[PDB]
Amino acid sequence: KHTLPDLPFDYADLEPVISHEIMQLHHQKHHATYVNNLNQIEEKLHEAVSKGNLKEAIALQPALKFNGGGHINHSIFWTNLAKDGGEPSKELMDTIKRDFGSLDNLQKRLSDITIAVQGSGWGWLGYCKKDKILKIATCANQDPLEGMVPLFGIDVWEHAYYLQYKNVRPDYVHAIWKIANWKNISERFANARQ
Amino acid sequence: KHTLPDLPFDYADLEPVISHEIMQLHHQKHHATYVNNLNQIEEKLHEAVSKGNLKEAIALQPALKFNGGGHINHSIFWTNLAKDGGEPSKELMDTIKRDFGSLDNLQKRLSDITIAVQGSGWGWLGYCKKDKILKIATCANQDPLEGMVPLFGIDVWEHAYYLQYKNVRPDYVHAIWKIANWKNISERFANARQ
Amino acid sequence: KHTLPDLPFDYADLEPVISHEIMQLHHQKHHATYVNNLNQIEEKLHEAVSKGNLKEAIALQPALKFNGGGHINHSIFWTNLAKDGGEPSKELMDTIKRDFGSLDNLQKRLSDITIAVQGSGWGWLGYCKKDKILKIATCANQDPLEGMVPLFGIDVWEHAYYLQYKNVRPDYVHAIWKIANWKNISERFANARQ
Amino acid sequence: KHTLPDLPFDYADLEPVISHEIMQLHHQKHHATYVNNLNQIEEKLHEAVSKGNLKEAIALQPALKFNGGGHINHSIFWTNLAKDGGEPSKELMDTIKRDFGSLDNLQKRLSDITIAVQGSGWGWLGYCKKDKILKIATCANQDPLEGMVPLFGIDVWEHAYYLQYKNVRPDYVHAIWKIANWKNISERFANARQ
Ligand SMILES: [Mn+2]
Ligand SMILES: [Mn+2]
Ligand SMILES: [Mn+2]
Ligand SMILES: [Mn+2]
Repeated sequence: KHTLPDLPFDYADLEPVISHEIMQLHHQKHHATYVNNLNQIEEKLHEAVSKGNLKEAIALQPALKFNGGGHINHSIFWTNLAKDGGEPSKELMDTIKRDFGSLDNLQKRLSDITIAVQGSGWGWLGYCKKDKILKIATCANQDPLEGMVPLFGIDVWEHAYYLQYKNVRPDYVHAIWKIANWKNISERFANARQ
Repeated sequence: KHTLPDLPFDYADLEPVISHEIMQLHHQKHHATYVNNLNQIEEKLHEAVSKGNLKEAIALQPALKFNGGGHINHSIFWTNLAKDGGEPSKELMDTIKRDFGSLDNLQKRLSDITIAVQGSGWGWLGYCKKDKILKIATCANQDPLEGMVPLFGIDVWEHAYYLQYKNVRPDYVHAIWKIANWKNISERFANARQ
Repeated sequence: KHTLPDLPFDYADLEPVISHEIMQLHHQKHHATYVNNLNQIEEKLHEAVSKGNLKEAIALQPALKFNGGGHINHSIFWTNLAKDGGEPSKELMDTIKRDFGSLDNLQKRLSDITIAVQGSGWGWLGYCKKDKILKIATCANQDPLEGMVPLFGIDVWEHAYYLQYKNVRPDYVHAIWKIANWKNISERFANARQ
Repeated sequence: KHTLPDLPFDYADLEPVISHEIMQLHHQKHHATYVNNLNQIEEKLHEAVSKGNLKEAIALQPALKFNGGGHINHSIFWTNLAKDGGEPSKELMDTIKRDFGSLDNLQKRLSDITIAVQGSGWGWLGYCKKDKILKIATCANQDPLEGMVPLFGIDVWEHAYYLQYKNVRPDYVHAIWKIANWKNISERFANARQ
């Protein structure tokens, strides 16, 4: 069955960018809930598809996307954050420069579209293997990033920031770059590019 | 495995309301395609679920809804049409009166929302089991009617009428009532109330 | 220009169901922001429609719905809450009983669909003037309730509850009934029914 | 006020790729209807905005997008078709090579996503001004291409092909390249790069 992954750091390790209380809730409550609900849904969807219970299989779809996406998104997110993440790899910086001009332009552009999400969602830097270029995108709710390989995600559900930042989502999006785990992001870029 | 159901009548049996050229293409090409694609998609979905490949399983959802819905919707539609439909059962008629005032009012209201569908989709009379009332709704593309039991569907994809009616969708929607299979609709209503 | 309405009570008056800090942020920051953005958008949409700038008018639509809906929804919401709201009017209780069986069934049913909103949104009790019945519905993000007259709304964006309830949205939805302004709700029902 | 533009050719001028019966219905009935409904909807929207009736203005958005998009899309489409299109300009061809490898690759990729549209909609070649690259996309129903400049559109509403091609959408999508107006597409590209 799907399981809640341990964080690769302690709950207070991202302070003062993301508080201990947020990390604890986000991991132990929000991500846990997705995982718990997903396992129930997965089991039902396996049942319905095996039996060709079509109307049921279709009805279960929103819940599998939401909870399964929730598990996917948060699992990537935890690996994408670090107290000391490093800097992009030489290859990744080179590609950032090619596709966005500079790391600064990428940060502004991804920060901007992420800030602009209406309601709950995620911003993503990804790598598109067909056109062989970095792209940025947003996703609603827990919809997983599709059509490109995820490299770095920014969660902008209110629960990702509210206890600390309250309504000031832009400050959280801007500050998250301070704890971007460029080691992990650079590894994901290398793997997407093999 | 899913199969294309035989029509319960011959291809020319609904003339002059729906042409035999339409019925043939609609069943032998359009429905058949949904069935053929459904079987493939269901196989791929069962594999993704068996492998625990969550992203892959989520990515197949639109195709399962579209082709699976296509199969559901058209399967119902063929049973909902007849040269000699009869009239609503007494219990269905009394319920049509309780919930819409008259059959006339129901036909007008459902015809109007069906005609108003933007793009491809369907109009439905359904029965809501929680509130024990008849309701009308539309669905986009091949999305199946959910949240109530389907009783009578009107397909307003352009392939359902264009060869005969061209752009004049309203003439098709108004005419289809003449071949509504009230025997089947009444049986579906009875089943929905069990 | 659209303006932020004053609350009909002081910021701490809904304690212990909704905290002073939440009321203050929700009103002075979140609702204010919708209003400020709406006025900018409204002015641009007036410009584009007057000039027949069609592609621009269409592009502005999501922002008008989001901010304009935000203004609509929160304006109703503040009037819907009270330290001592009273009980439903005789007419409204009678209708609740007819359409839902009891006030308890209505509360459970609306609470349930509201709890189930994926991401950000609202739950609503409304009155449908065509079929002359109470209904319940949900809306995504700030989409306004359409097709029926709003009577009572429950905001389930995370900002509506998080500082106090954290992840436990169900407790907030259940507790909000304690501060439902049945005087206001009963007035809205009478007005919808004239 | 919006008006139905004259076609830049006679109704039979695209045979055998698109029939004169199609061209006539498509322009005189389908496009004309979008134009007629657009003018009415725009008038209603201007009234709602003038009156400050926010709910009413928001409620008219789907109709403005659908009819307004309908007008935009078909207006472009007529200019995008010709018996004697010519060939891409040298700058457009060099850019097609830079962004897709070859014209062959572009035609295949756009044809495939266009064929894959579920229900009614459109395939587009566009130019993205931020990243100064060509891109391909699809749009649902009459949603206009947004976020990039439209260069070449393929209508895959069933009314665009059904009378000639019936269910065989792929034959229509593959054939339309033979009447793509590269003079117009090249002019649109040049304008997009200004
Ligand atoms: Mn989260
Ligand atoms: Mn059909
Ligand atoms: Mn709110
Ligand atoms: Mn068209």
